[PDB]
Amino acid sequence: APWWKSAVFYQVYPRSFKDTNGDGIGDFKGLTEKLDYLKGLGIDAIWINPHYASPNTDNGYDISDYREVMKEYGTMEDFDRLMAELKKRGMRLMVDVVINHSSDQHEWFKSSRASKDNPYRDYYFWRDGKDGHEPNNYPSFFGGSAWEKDPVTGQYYLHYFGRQQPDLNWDTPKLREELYAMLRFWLDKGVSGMRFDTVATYSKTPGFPDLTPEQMKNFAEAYTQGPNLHRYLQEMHEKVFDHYDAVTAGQIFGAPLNQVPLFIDSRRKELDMAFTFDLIRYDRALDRWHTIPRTLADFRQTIDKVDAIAGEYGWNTFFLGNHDNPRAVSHFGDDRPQWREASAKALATVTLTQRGTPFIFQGDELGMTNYPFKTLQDFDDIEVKGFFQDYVETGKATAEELLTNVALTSRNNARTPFQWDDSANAGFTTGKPWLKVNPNYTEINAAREIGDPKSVYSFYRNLISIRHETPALSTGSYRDIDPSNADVYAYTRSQDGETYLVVVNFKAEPRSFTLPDGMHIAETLIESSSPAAPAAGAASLELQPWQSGIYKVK
Ligand SMILES: [Ca+2]
Repeated sequence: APWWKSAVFYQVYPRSFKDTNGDGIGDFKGLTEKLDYLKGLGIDAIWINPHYASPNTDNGYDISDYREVMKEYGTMEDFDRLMAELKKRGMRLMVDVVINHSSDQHEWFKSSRASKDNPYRDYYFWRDGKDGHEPNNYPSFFGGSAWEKDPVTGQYYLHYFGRQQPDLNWDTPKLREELYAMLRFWLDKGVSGMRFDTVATYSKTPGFPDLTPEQMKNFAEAYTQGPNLHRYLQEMHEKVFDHYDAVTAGQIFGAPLNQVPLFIDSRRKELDMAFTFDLIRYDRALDRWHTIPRTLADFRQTIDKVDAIAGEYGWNTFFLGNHDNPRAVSHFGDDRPQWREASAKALATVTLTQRGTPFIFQGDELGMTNYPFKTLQDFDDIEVKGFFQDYVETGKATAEELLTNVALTSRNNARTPFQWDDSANAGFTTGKPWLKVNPNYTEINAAREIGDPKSVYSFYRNLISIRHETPALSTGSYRDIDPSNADVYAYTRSQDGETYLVVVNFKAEPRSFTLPDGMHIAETLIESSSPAAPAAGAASLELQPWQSGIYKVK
């Protein structure tokens, strides 16, 4: 097993992690000076969100130069220092790779758009409109049509995401070669990993025919069905990742779960592991903003299916939070004062005992919660603006209805400044933060929790150590004890004759758990919200509200 199967990752959204110069935006020197903190927590590797030159219409995901560092984060020297300081700590760096699209301010697009006949025309998708409208009926994730007309040439360009995020043309060999050289630029600097943003949408459908009514309903899935997708991913592995020791992780958004093995089966020489969307969006509607009621049964059944697509040769990541989703404890736990800490601990136990490489999203180790928006403009984000364009301006929904749902689902919930201490703006900045800090920072902050052995932080820290010292908890088999149970999440992890039992009550009421026949408790490794460990030999557990536990069984 390669190092990454037993690693615990931490995701840093540098823009909201640590500001060191008072401009209100997190930067590299902030991250670097917090490495001791991350090492102390027990982190093996960090994935950072995009760190490249960008106009920031999508906070890093609209890249205007792949070979320069974003001005807000620092200089190339700062990046070099970050890597050096990670390596001194024995820690690895995974960077975000955004090559489905570039900023419209990238010099390639500026050149491409300039005329119909120039050497950069085919680095993007340019097409005549049809019948006085767009080339076809493709919608954008960020509002309106995915085609944007350019008065310079009178043709439309393709953008699945923002209008200022034109899609790169993977059908053009010279463009593919540019991407590979660019990736070598960073890999030559020693980065240890790459995460590929929307890796499944690289291939476009020949001829751009209209989406059928059915496909229009789930266009996200349709955009992942490009017929040259795996050809391209395989070429990239051959031309790039074969020549380095870096680990690769694809964000496979939109793709049906049964296709995931095509990305991660090691024999296929594409990616090493998968970020899948099934679990994190298990309670999201197809419109991507409405919530849908779900139970623990739905939660655990999704995990089981996702675990199954890995098989002997594939590998999954596991995460309950990221920069594109609401806060873990609010989303999956219960963020009310009486249950925030208890449920946050419970989800920690889950995260660090799943099969796959766990990714901890910044702030979740403190039990940070969703933000208490009012209306606009606490919601300033290109995605929400698109929801407004598609659903409110069109009369399909009111602003209150949109805001009611996006209060619960907006990715802005996960982008509020990390809560370091109880000083002004939670010690995140000495100025005014680009996004308001959650007022609960006075209670939920790192300085308070690091000194408290009962804290969510301390629990995550203890779990990370337990996972590090217990091979079965990383690479062991996974078996769900009862996929139909909507109250208590219970499963085993097993390897080399050693079996561990994980038991997590998802209700705020007492519950019981009968171990499967033949199985008894041998040792209790850890528990949360439990006044006392079970007796050695127990065939049953009595669970306090939101109790979690890890036990070795006999
Ligand atoms: Ca700054």
